[PDB]
Amino acid sequence: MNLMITLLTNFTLATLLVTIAFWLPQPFSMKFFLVAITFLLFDLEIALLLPLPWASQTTNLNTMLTMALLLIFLLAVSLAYEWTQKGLEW
Amino acid sequence: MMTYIVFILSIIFVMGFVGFSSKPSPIYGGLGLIVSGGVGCGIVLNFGGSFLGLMVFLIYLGGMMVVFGYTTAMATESNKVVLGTFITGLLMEFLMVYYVLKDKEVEIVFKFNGMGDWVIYDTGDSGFFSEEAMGIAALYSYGTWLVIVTGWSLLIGVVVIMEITRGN
Amino acid sequence: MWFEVLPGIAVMGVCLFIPGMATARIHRFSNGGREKRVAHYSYQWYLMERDRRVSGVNRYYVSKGLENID
Amino acid sequence: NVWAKEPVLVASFAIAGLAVILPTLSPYTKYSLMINRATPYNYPVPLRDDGNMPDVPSHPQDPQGPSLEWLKRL
Amino acid sequence: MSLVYMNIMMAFTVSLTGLLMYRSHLMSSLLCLEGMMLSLFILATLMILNSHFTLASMMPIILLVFAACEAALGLSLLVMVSNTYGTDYVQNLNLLQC
Amino acid sequence: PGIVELPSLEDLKVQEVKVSSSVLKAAAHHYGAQCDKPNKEFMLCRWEEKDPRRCLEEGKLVNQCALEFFRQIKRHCAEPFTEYWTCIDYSGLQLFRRCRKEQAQFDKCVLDKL
Amino acid sequence: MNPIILIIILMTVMLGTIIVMISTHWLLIWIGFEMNMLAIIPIMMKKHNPRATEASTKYFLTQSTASMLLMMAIIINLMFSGQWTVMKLFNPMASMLMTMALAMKLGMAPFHFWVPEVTQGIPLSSGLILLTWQKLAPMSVLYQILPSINLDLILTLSILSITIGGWGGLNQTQLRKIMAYSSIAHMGWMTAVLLYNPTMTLLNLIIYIIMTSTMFTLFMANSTTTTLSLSHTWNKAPIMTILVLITLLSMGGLPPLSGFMPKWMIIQEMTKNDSIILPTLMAITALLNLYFYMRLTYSTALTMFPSTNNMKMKWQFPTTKRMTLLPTMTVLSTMLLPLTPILSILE
Amino acid sequence: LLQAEKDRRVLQMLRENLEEEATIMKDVPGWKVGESVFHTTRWVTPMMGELYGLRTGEEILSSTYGFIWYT
Amino acid sequence: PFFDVQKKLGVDLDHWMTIQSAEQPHRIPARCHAFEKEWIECAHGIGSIRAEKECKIEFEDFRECLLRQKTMKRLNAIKRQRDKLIKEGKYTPPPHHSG
Amino acid sequence: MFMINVLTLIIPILLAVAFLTLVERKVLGYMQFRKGPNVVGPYGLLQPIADAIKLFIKEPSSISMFILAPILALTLALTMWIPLPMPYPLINMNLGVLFMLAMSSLAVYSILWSGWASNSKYALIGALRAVAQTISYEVTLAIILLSVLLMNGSFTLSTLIITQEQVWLIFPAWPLAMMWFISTLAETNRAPFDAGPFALFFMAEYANIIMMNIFTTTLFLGAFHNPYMPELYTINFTIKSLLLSITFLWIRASYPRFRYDQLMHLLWKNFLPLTLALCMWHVSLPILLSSIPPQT
Repeated sequence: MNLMITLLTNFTLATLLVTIAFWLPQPFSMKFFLVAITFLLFDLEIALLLPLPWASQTTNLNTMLTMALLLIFLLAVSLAYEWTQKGLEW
Repeated sequence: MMTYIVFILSIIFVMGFVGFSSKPSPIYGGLGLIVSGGVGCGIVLNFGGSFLGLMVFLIYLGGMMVVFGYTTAMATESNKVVLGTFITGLLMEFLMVYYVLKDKEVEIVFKFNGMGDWVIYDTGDSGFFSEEAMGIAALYSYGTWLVIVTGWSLLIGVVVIMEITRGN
Repeated sequence: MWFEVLPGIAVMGVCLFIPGMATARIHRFSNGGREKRVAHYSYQWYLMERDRRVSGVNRYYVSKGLENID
Repeated sequence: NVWAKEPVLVASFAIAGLAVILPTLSPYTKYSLMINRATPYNYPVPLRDDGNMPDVPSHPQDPQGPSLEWLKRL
Repeated sequence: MSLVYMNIMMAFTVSLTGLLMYRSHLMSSLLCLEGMMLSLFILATLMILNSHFTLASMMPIILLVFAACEAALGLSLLVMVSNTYGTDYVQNLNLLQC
Repeated sequence: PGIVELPSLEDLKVQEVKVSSSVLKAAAHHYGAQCDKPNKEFMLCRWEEKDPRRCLEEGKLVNQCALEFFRQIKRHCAEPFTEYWTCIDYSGLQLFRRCRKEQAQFDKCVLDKL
Repeated sequence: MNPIILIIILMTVMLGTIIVMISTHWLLIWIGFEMNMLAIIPIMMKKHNPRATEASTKYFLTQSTASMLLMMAIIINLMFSGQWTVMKLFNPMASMLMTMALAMKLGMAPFHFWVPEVTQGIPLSSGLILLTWQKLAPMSVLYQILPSINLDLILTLSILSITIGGWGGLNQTQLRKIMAYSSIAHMGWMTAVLLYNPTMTLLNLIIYIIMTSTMFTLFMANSTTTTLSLSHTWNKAPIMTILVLITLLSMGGLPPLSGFMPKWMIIQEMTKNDSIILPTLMAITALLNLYFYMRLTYSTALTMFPSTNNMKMKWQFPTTKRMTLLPTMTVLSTMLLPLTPILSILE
Repeated sequence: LLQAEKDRRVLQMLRENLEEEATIMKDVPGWKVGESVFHTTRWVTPMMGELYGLRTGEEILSSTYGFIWYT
Repeated sequence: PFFDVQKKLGVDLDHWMTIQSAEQPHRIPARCHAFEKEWIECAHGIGSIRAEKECKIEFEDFRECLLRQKTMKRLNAIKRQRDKLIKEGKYTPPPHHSG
Repeated sequence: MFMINVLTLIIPILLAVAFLTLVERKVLGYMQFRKGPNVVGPYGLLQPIADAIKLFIKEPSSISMFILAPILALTLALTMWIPLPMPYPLINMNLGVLFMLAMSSLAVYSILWSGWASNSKYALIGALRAVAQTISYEVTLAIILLSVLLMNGSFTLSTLIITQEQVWLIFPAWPLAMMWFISTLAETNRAPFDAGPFALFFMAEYANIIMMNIFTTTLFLGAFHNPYMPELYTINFTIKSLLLSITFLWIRASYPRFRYDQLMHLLWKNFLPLTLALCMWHVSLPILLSSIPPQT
């Protein structure tokens, strides 16, 4: 309720400022699309990666090391595949 | 200003899903789905709630509706049916709220105890390591097979996307 | 030179200084002089909760130390 | 040659190659494992005493059992 | 059961009806599939948190990354349709008749 | 189904350590060594039988042990132990590295006198 | 495409089916179905006509809503009795939505409209892989969840699938819609036995897959879409005629021929129950679907149509594909009547 | 030490609330008076509605949901 | 069908995700641990149908652990009778903080 | 009193933004060659107050979309100084860096909505490309943030401000920090990396800028935290944030805008292998130096 109250105050002051700001007068490109899906897939691999530092204290350090390097290596390999296959040209 | 804030936020959640299930213009739909995902994240962050909804808040509300609005803006661009279905969905919401409140139980095909419920809930037990965060801090010791097939399906999704969008 | 730009920079440096200093002022003012607790985990929440229970005044900062012994 | 055309690519492969190869050989991974093992999250249980076993020290100052000591001893 | 579970399932089935019956565009249909993804996510997450079933906490995040790449495949297909025609209507699919 | 049985109210009046939490963390270790020879009996009862309403008498025994321990530390050295726990008291989430010199003072107290 | 890329994608379709066959955890089943979908889309649209774009669009929408409905069934299962063991469910509602998820998955008569549409608008290789593997893998799921099925589900979906896949097929002159209607007919035969003795269903699965592989290799003898093209296959080659004859009547299932082993043993260990009206109705509709097989036979291998010059020009050249595995599957799909005691090879 | 105090407090609230379940339904028909729902007499941990009932707002909000939107 | 490569290769690489009563990552249980352990040890070496004949009691006990629906039913009946008696006029409430 | 905490948090940031406008105009003049503004008002402070007043006076879609773009931009600008530990942060979020990423994504939403409601195809394709180059750097920002807190254990960021007492964290990852700072330049939408109410839109932009400056100063360096006297820490922290903001001006006033395809080509094929290699080195290496940080 602390941060709910703060969030609500931000919303109310922003609406107050908007109402003061308002009341006082009164074909495409295919290359656009690949950027979005490239972001979407690398952002999903981000979503897998980023809870790593919570995990970084285990007793099976070798397994965590190997699968962590597997994840980043696959991310770089997908980058390498679109790199060799001219995936972001312009 | 009272106890049943989970039920209240769940009412706003059902409001949002109805508000884009009435098939609007798709950017009105994207607005409604952003509001729906925000209050669902609020709900899960109210059931404690430390991590996982906020984790997906980046992804589902940080990496999905952006791409939907993107591909809506570069594809294409009031009516009685949309507004009528919205009002009737709101009416079914109103009727289900009424049968929760002024009765004992509600059955669709279940039995739901009709009262706002903090129950069930933890009895203040000593975690000290924030249980769901260490649950997500699995997949990296025990999770051998799962991240292997997950990253593999990610790589196959990459090559599939580029091939369908004209490899090469 | 910079002889007429340090007024604006100084005033804006005060205007960035003020919320942290006011927040620390209010954190000390609203605890009887203590520091506000920070329970990241449920264990520190339970410890803080029994602390505010045994103060009697529903206010944990009092902390009733070594006086309800015997 | 190999360096002038794509320099940051070579530097990235170099630091990636050492970040793969170097976790094999190190004099410190056993220390990482022992430090990571010996930090008790949960509660180490008391047990019904023994079948007259020459282990499980009774007093928490009795030096029979397993001990972490090299934190002070580097 | 509870009170929250009935409302989340009601939201799910309304999202399912919005997925099934759909009038003019396909983007709104795939977007309702995304909403159904959200509903399954929230449902499984609140189940696992209320159980304190800490072990298989993989379910919600891996469910969502996978149904996310499902939506990525869908957006690729929809943009392919809108390339090879003018719009993304349910019309222009009237050929290849049964 | 079968109905439960509990001990009544006249079994659950045992005088409790009505001290705060900051001091209770501040005197942790020497409580862990001086007393707490019989609390592991309570812990063994609690793990081998996960039924409170069976093990509570060992809870009474550890209650009176801890009360005797705080009696012993109150009526003797140290009085600047009170300054020690109120020094660790205002330091947010509690660290043992911040208010350290008074911890060494309290330790010199307890090693000399007791 | 690259051949590297296709060997990777076929490896992933195989990987999805092996994960579905192999696991004891419901999330792995769902990921298997999804990965199978994800990889099976670019086997379609090997060309780039709008036919394949629309067909893959329809297949994607139906398949993805089936997968999300399956995940709904799993989540209901764990709202109830909570464990990830692939076994008996604990809700008739969960079993209901799960059977309807599979009925949208592999094609049953309420849910079957996408199958002829998607099989016409693609080349034959994509149709081959989709029919064979996409109808192989969810039968494993049914074999794992057989003890907790309301039989009215499988009964209704099975009977209705047999009769719809029968009655569709009298009008279609396109080869691929004929083959998809035959597919729904065998899905009815492969599903109605399931709550009685599933060894029958898995043997029927192996039979149907071998038959349909023979059929698509014979329609890859040259790229044919109507029946008229098969009359020209008569004029250019004599032995493709007699193999279309034998394999079409084995799809029909006559007792001297190996397509009768699915009907025969299933009627046997169906009526060692006392369902009799249901088997005899199923066998009457099995008589019905043989008609379009028979009119294809009458069109090409038995009568002879008028034909066209430049087939004179085609006489010189070899039909020099490699047939992938034609002869083994032919005489293993047709002459395998006297080995019905290889039923019990299975378990 | 805290575990012993927590045992005594939860047994105290259970005794209070079963005494008041015996009072609050003093004349209703049917109704055995102390029905555990289960079939095995073990120690259930209750579900924070029997630990905290009839409190009207203050302790239930500031003792269940207080931590989550606190800090 | 279903194969047993999970069994023959021996490494139970998926039987850790499956149920409770395993290596939860730091050794804590769930809420309904002992119910699951009792029901599993009820129906372990049993042929899944006389399990349904003779493990019904503990399985209902487990479902009442997980859902606690009957306990909520009793609790709601208590609260609605509390409401009707406090509306009708017996003990303007002392049952909290003043016994 | 908590409402007074709220008002002292979210009101003086607007005065901070206005005086940032005067500071950036003055210092960019003294870079270029310009006194000014020094005429209206003593040394130019009444001049920005009058700037905001005059822009409020003037008399200038789908009023739904037309209002919901700047309302979201400015409520992001308000909400996004919640967990920044000016020593006592306003809400002690147990995880806040993921909240930083999520609200950057919400800013992407705001720009896309205003571009859709602009309703003219040249502004539409311009806003589309700006969305793509805003979203193209939240990858790198996320992964560098991951590697810099992996050296420090937990998402809490108060543990981070503990751990930067010994060394400034700019030393044990300098190229990683440099690449994060270039990505902050990209996310702020300024040079080199590139209709109303412009007051609100402008305001949200500059508040996001000062947020990234303060988050840079907290994430990478700082001062020693005095027990029971945080005023000295606040002073040295604020002066470091201001020197980095002047450095941000100093980078502004000297470089041309990139070509857009050069920007994307540079991001992918120049940051993205180098960030990945540095991040896998910060994965594999603290397990090799006997040093994994204590998540508490």
